[PDB]
Amino acid sequence: AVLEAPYDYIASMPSKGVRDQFIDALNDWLRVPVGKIKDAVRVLHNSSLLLDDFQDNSPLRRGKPSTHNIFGSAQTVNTATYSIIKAIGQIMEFSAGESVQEVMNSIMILFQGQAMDLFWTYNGHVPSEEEYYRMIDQKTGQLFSIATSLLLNAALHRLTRLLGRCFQIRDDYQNLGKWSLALIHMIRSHMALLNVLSTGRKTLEQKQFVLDIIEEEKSLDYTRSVMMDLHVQLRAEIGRIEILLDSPNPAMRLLLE
Amino acid sequence: FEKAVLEAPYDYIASMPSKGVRDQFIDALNDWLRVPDVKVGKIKDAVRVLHNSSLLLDDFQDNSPLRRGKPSTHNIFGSAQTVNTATYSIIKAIGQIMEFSAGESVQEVMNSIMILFQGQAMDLFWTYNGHVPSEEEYYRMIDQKTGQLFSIATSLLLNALHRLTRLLGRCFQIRDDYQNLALIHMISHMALLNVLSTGRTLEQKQFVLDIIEEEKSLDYTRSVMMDLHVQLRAEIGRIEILLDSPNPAMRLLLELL
Amino acid sequence: AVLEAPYDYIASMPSKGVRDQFIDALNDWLRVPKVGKIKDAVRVLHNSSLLLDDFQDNSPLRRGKPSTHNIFGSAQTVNTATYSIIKAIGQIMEFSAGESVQEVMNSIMILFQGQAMDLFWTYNGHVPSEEEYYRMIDQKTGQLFSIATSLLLNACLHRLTRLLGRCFQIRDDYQNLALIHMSHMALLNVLSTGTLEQKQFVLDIIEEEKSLDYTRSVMMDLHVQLRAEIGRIEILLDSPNPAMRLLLELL
Amino acid sequence: AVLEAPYDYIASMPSKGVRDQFIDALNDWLRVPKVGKIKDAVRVLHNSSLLLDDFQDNSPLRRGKPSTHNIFGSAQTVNTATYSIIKAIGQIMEFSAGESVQEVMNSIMILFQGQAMDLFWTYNGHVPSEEEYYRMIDQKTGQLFSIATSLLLNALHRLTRLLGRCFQIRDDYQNLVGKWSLALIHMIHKQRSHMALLNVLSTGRGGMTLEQKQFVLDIIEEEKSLDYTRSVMMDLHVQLRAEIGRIEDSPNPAMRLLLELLR
Repeated sequence: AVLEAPYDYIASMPSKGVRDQFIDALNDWLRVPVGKIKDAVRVLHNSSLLLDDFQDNSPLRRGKPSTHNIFGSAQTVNTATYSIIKAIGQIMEFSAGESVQEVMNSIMILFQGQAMDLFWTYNGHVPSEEEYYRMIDQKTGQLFSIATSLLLNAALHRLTRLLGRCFQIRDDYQNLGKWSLALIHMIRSHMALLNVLSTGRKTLEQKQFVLDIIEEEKSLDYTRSVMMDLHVQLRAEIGRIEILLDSPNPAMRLLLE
Repeated sequence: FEKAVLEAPYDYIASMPSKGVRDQFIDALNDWLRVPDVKVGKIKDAVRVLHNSSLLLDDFQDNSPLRRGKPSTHNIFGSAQTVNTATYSIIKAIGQIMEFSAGESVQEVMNSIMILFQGQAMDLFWTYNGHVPSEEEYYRMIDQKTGQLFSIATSLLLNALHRLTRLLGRCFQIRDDYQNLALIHMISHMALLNVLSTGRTLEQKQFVLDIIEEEKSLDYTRSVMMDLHVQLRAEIGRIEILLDSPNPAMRLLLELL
Repeated sequence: AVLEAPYDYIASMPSKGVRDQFIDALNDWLRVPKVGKIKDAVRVLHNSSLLLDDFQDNSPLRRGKPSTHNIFGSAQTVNTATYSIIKAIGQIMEFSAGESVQEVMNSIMILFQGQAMDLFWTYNGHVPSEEEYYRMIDQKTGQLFSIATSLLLNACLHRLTRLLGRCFQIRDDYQNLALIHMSHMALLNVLSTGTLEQKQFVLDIIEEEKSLDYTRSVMMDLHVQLRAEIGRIEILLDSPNPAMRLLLELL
Repeated sequence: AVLEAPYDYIASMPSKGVRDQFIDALNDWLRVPKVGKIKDAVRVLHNSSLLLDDFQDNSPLRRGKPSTHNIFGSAQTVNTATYSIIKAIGQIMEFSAGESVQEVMNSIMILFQGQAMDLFWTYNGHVPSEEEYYRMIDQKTGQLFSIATSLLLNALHRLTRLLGRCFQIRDDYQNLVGKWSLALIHMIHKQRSHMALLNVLSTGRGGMTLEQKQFVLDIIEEEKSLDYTRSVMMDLHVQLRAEIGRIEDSPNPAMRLLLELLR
C-alpha cells in the first residue's frame, strides 16, 4: 500500500515496452512454456527507472511529474530498494535448478555499471571508448542477459550483448551532464570543450557553443555509422541461428530505429 | 578501481567505530545453541553488512549531517552514490547468506528482510505527511524497523528465543529516544497539536520545552527502559533453565542501560 | 597545448582583416620580401591585445561563439595573453637585430601607457577633453600601425599612420568621440551614475544635437587631408599606388 | 603616472627577500662587479609576477595590506603587470645586447608554461602525479633563479634548479598551516582514503562547508602526510649540502649561511 505506492505510480506510466518483445522473440525458437519470467524482469526495470529519476533530477518523465517530486526523495528510494528484493524472491521461486547464485551476479554487476557512471559525472573523469563500452554493457545489457539466461535454463548471450549496447546508444542519440558516444568521440578543438564543461559545472551563451561544436564536428554521423555496424553483425547473429527461419525480427524493424 | 567506486561509501561506514551490540547478542545466543565457530563468523558479518547499509540509507532519508567521528556519507560522496552502494550491499548480503549460511530455507530470510522495509516506509510516510502517531501502532512500527534485524540473526542461528529477540529489539530502539515515545507519550493535548503545526517559533519550542517539565513525560519514558530490561530477564531465565546450561552472557549484555 | 589554447581559440575566428591589407599596401612601394614575419608578428600582438582588452571591459560576446573570458576563465586568458606578447617580442628578435628591436619595444612600452589612461578614466570618475582623447587614440590604435611601418621601413610615412590609425578607432567607435563633445551641465550630472529614463534622455540629447553628423564631420575632414598626404609620398618614390589608394573600405 | 601606480604599491610593501640574497652569495664565487642591473631586473620580474598571481588566485590579503586588485581593480592590475615585464626585459637589453638575450626570453617563455599547468589543474580536476608536480614547480618557481644566475654567469645551475624546489615546497607546506600541495598528491596515490578525499575535493568545487573542511584537516594529520613533507625536505637539504661542497674553487661561508636560514 504505502510502501508499494511509488512502484504503483510507474506501472501506470505508458510502458511502450521493448523487453517483452525480446523475451517473446527468444521464446519463438526456444519453446519455453514466459509470463513468470517477464513480470520478474519488469519489476527490476521499473525499480531501476524509479531510482535513476531521483539520482538525476528530471522534473518530468514522459510529460508527467516525476516520482520523487510528488512522493518525496526518502519514500521513493525505500520503495525502489524494496522492489528489487521482491523481484529477487520471485525469481528464486522458480529457479531451484541453476542455483540463483548465477542470477545473483547479474544483479550485482548491474549496480557495478551504474556506480561507474555516477562516479564519472561527479568527479569529472572523462571516459574513453573502451571504458564507456564497459559501463554501457554492464548497466543496460545485463537486463537482457537475465531474461535470456532464465529462458534458456527453463527448457544467445552475444545476441543480448549487441542488442543491449544499441539501446543505450539510442538513449544518448535521440536525447540530443551525462556522457555520450557523440560527446566522447568528439573529444580539431578538444581543449575548448574540456574547459567549457568544467566552467558549467560551477550560461545560455555557452550552451549555444556546445551545440554548435557538434554541428561542425558532425559527430552525429559518427554515431549513425557505428550504429549500422552493430545492425549488420547482429543481423548475421539472427541468421546464424537457422533452426527456425520464421522469425520476423520485428524489433529490428521498429519504426523509430 | 572497479570495486573501489562501488564500495567507496560502504567501507567509509565500516571504518566508523561502533558499540558492537549485535556482536554481543549473537555471541550470547551462541552459548545457548552451541553453534560452530565457522558459522558464527559468517552470520556476524552477513548481519553487519545489512546494518551498515541501513545506516547509509537512514542518513540520506533523514538528513543528519552530524555523525560520530567524521561527517555523514551523503555530504562526503553525494546523494546519488550512497543510495547505489546501499542497495548493492544489501543484495550481496542476501547472496552471502544463500551461499553457505543457508541451504534451503532462504525464503524466510527474504521474508524477514521484506517486512523490515515495510516498517521503515510507515515511519517515513508519517514524517512527510505529518500525521501524528497513534501511540499504539508505534510499538508495532518500532518492532518491524529494529527488532527484525535481531530476528534475522536469531533465525539463522536457530537453523544452524523468539520472544527474547522481539523484546530486546523493542527496548533497544526506545533507548535511543531517551538518550536523545517521549515526544508522543504526552498526547496540553489540543494546544500541543495546534502548536505542532505552523513551524514544523522560538517560544513554541520553549512552550514544548515548558510542557515537558510539567508533565514529566521524559521521566515516564525514563521508566519505560527500566521495566523493559526486567521483561527481558524473564526470557533469559525461562530459556537459561529450559536450556541444559543457563548461559548468562545475555544477563551481562542486559546491563545495556 | 593548454597554454596556447586560449590564443588559438581567438585565432580561429575569421578576423576583420585590415592589417594584412595595410602591410601589403606599403610593401607595394618598398620592394622588401620578411613580410610574412611582419604579418604574423603583428597578428600575434593584436590577438593578444584583443584577449586582454575583451577581459577588461567584460565583453560577454566577441562575435558569435562566446569570448575567451567566458570559456577558459579569467586566469588562463590573462596568462596566455601575457605569454603571447613576449613570444611576439621573441620572433622580432630573430630577424630584426638589436636597437631596431629596442625601438620596437619602446612602441609597445608606449602602447600600454595609452591603454592605462583609458582604464583610469573608466574606473575613477573623470571627464576627458578632446585633446586628451586624441592623444589616447594615437597611443592605443596608432602604435600597432607604427610598429608595422617601422619594421617594414628599416628592412614621412609616420604621419600617415597617425592619421589612418586615428580614423580606424573612431570609425569602430562610430558603430555605437560623441560623448567627448558634451544642456552639458544636465548631462554631466546623470553621467555620474544617475534609471531607464536617463538612458532615454541621453539618447535624445545626442540625437537632437546630431553628434553623428559631427562624428561624420571628423570622418570626412580627416580623410580628405590624408588623401593628399598619401599621394605626396606616392610621388616621392614615383609610384602609382594601385593598392593603398583603396581607403574606401574604411569609409 | 597612472600606469606605474599598481606596481609601486606592491614594490613599496616590504617582505623577506631571498632571491636578493642568492645573487650576492653567488657573486662571492664569480666576483662579477653589474649586479645592480641584475638584482633590480629580477625584482621587477618577480613583483610583476606577484601582481598577476594575486589576481589569478583571488588572494584577499598578501600579508595584511589589501590586495592590489581590491584597491585598483582587476583591469589596471593586469595592465600594469604586462607592462612591467616589458620594462624588465628592456633593462636586460642594456647589457649583453650582442647575443645571449635569447637566453633571457626562453626563461620567461617556460615560466608561463608552468603557471598554465597549475591553472589548468585548478580549473579542471586533473589530479597531478609526483613527477608532474616536481617538474611543474621547477619550471614555475625555480626558473626565476635560473635566469638570475644565467646573467651572472655570462658576465652551478644544478644548485639553482634544486634550490627552487626546496623553496616552493616550504611555501606549499606553509600554505596549509583549492590548489594542490605535496601532501595532496602523496596521500591520493596511497590506498587508504584515496577515494574519500578525491570525492570531497570535487564536492566543494558551491564551496566546502565547515564540517568538510574539518574532515580534510583531519585526514592529513593522521596519515603523516604532513610528516611526509619533512621527509623530502630534509633529505633534499643533505644532498644539496654536497652539491655546494663539490663545486667549491674557493671557500664560501656565505652560501652555507643561506642554507641554515632556510632550515
